[PDB]
Amino acid sequence: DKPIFVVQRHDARKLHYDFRLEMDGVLKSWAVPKEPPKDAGTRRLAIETEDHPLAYADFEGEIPAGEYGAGKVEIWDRGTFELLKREEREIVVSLEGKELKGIYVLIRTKYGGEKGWLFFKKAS
Ligand SMILES: [Cl-]
Ligand SMILES: [Mn+2]
Repeated sequence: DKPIFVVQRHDARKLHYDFRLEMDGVLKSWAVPKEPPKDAGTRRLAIETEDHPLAYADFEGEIPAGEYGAGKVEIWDRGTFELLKREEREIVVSLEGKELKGIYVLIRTKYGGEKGWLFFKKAS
């Protein structure tokens, strides 16, 4: 399922992937510099970005220069998810997409400034 998740390939300064989870009516968002991992074993960096409105889960097209989020946007994956766990430094979700299926984990590093998240698919 009911809440949704979206992955948008964002062609901006660099090519990266925005990973978004519907929480509390908005899309909590992370920039991932590589494709979200389809299989366990691989860890990605995920950088928290600003919330996006829910309707953004449907957006595919180009954001004009000078805007936050400027660049080319394409839907890479889309689905629903079940939230298994959520705490200040940890999020565990079961994803139901076409590329991403199964349990995924976000853990906010305690190290360092604003702190990034370790992003991976559970070995399950
Ligand atoms: Cl990475
Ligand atoms: Mn982005």
